[PDB]
Amino acid sequence: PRRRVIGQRKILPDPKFGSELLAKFVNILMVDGKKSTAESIVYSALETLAQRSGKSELEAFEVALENVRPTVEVKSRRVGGSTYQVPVEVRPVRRNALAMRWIVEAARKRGDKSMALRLANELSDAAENKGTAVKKREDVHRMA
Amino acid sequence: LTNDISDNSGLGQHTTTAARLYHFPHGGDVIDSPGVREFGLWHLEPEQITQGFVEFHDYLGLCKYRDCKHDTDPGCAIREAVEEGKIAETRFENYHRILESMAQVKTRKNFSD
Amino acid sequence: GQKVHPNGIRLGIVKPWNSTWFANTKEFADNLDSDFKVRQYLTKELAKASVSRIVIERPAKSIRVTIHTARPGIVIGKKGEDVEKLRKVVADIAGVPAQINIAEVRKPELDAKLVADSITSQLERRVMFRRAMKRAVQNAMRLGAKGIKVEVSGRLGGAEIARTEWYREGRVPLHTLRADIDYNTSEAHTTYGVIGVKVWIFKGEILGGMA
Amino acid sequence: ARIAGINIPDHKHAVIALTSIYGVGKTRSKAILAAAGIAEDVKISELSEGQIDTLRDEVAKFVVEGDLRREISMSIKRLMDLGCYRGLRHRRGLPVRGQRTKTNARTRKGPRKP
Amino acid sequence: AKQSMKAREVKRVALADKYFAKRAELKAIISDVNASDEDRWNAVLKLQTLPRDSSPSRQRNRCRQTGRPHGFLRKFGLSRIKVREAAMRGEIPGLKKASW
Amino acid sequence: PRSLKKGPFIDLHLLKKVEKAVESGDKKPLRTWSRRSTIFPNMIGLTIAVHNGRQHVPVFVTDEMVGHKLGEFAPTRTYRGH
RNA sequence: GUCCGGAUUGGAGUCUGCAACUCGACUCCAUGAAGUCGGAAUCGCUAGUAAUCGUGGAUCAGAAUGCCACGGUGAAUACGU
Ligand SMILES: [Mg+2]
Ligand SMILES: [Mg+2]
Ligand SMILES: [Mg+2]
Ligand SMILES: [Mg+2]
Ligand SMILES: [Mg+2]
Ligand SMILES: [Mg+2]
Ligand SMILES: [Mg+2]
Ligand SMILES: [Mg+2]
Ligand SMILES: [Mg+2]
Ligand SMILES: [Zn+2]
Repeated sequence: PRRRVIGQRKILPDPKFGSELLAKFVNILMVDGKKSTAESIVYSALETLAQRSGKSELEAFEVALENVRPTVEVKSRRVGGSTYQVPVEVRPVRRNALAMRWIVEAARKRGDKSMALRLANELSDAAENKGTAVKKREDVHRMA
Repeated sequence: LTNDISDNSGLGQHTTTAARLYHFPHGGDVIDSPGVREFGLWHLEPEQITQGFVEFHDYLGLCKYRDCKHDTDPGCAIREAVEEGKIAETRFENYHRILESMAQVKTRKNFSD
Repeated sequence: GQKVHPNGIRLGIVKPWNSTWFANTKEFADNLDSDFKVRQYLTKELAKASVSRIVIERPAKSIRVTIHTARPGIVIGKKGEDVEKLRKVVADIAGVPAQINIAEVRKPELDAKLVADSITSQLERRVMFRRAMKRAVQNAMRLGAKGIKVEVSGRLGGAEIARTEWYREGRVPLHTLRADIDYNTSEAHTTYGVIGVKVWIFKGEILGGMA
Repeated sequence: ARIAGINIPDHKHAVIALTSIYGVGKTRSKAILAAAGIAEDVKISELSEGQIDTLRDEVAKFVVEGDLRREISMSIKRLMDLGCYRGLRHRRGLPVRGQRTKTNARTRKGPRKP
Repeated sequence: AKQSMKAREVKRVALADKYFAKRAELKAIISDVNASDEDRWNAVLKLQTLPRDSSPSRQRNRCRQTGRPHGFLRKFGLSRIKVREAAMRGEIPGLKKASW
Repeated sequence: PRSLKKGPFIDLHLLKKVEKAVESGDKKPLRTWSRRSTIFPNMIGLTIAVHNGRQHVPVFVTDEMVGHKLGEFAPTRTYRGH
């Protein structure tokens, strides 16, 4: 957008929890438009996360992403005429996506034989501010 | 006799401004040429400079990256070759600096073909 | 840049085809071959009748050819003799019962084919081209044309370097599909080389679709 | 366990562990198994020798392991001996079946050489 | 192209049509099951005695106005070039620029 | 492979030449262009000068060559290296 | 380096075609390279898009990983110049 700053479109709630954030999560996790595989993975991971965290699995997802959501991040600027880093705050809608993105990549790196398990394990460690998802969040805060 | 003036301070004068042939006493011919300041090589292609360094043919095709610029690209054979002293460090640095010099003198849009 | 053929793009909107028969893929190719050679034969034979277009329509057992000429009495000769002769000829080429029905063009100065071939006939007679094109455009618009553009390309006046010369007057809106823009191309072979002329003649927007 | 031929099969589904032998692949393996009556999902461990000997008997019918290696080597050696086109391309070390050799014939020429 | 090429094409077709019946019958005898291998042998020997330019697989569709051996279109029998002229001039019936 | 229902292939001019050669005894190398024909059992021990496209190279037929085309023994490209 | 990967090669075939040696496509059995996400650098894409999944057509006896078309599933992001 040089001329028209177009508004973002709306995502549809998930048919299992009506949660916009869950739908955004599965859209981020999706690969090659295979939505069904992604929803299977996410529901499996959420339910096992529920088993470890007891009640309120959707809420557990909320607090998991909360424990690793970023507040301040470095941003590049060429106004000086040379590359210039600056610490800037992040809008809530964007830090939601950043947290979701960091979670999914971290899960893929985890391995251990199943995406369902990787996602659940990363979420479970995220719920308690651990699993290296928080560490990646902590390092980009330190870079302020 | 050819004109001969002594140098002053950092560099010498340009006495001989001509190129003259002279018949060698025993056999053959020599040619006196005017002094030069910059023998820059922007007309030459960058590959022709790698060919010009004769101590580099011993390592062509030994770099894992085929388009190996040989400066810091991984697996540059001549890099390690100069690490162990097979190649003259000064020669490697000169090669790099004349390459980067060609970038400075490529500003002109005139043609050299 | 290049421009789409004006006649070829207005076929759906304002221009009728010049061969309106129907046939399935079994004998489509040879129909085209036969009609191509017959119309080229007619052009070669009526190089003086000043023909503009040779439309061809085929009944299942017959071939019907309609000539658009500016000199009807010429092509029909005397008592329709030569027209019957060439009807026999097209019967030979098509191998099919033939019928020829000539048609006249009332404003020969309003026919891109006619004016283009006239320009070329002048050029090959070694006349200064600017005179030719400007006379053509003046005549056309004197006969009430909404616009006309003439274009000549080649070794004009035996030039060592070929130049492009055009001359427009009136309105010639190529981009408007609704426009009745008649276009045709001719070539003149001189000692220096071959010179190409193109003629656009815009006769008015045709409101109300094809019909 | 031990099966005919020098190689020792590992402990996994029979159809798969049988492929270890040089002369047997997935279809020939299930053929051998069906002929011996042993199912596929069985493992090589937990499989009494009473059927192991039957397996080796049925694999004895087909050419396998070293004898196959010698047979293919004789066939290529014969090809080279004729002096036929394929023989030449075999002793030259080049694609034999008409593949493009102007580029990307590496599988038979080895790594790029200067 | 060169007149030689168009002449070659017309000769090839004028021989293929001639020997069509014989070639068909002979190929029948050859591929025919239950055929005595001596009859099949005589047929496969006789087949190569016919002019090699009798096999239809040996012809090449050329532009029916220029003889161009490339960009051919069976529906019209012209190369990819002359089809465009005929179309833009309104000679190919019902042919127009497509858009969808 | 050609087929089995059609049997091997050979052009009959080579067939006539080879039968007239064998029935007549030892002969000069047969000068043929038919790279497409296949070696039959009867032509064993013969010598065929088969065209490589610029020259007829000699090929001394052995029983091992049976079941193969003649062209397989007349390379058509010269190459030595770079 | 696997029940990944399928290259390569041996053996045996089918079909088209006068004719598959050079030099076709395909099938079967066998074989199972490199390859474990790719340096500097660089490309495409703002929504039914990218990504992914197949299907068809032209040319054409035969010979598509190309081309031209068709639908299925179907995102992320855009503060700003
Ligand atoms: Mg300047
Ligand atoms: Mg255009
Ligand atoms: Mg297999
Ligand atoms: Mg010509
Ligand atoms: Mg062909
Ligand atoms: Mg596999
Ligand atoms: Mg393997
Ligand atoms: Mg792995
Ligand atoms: Mg699609
Ligand atoms: Zn290097």
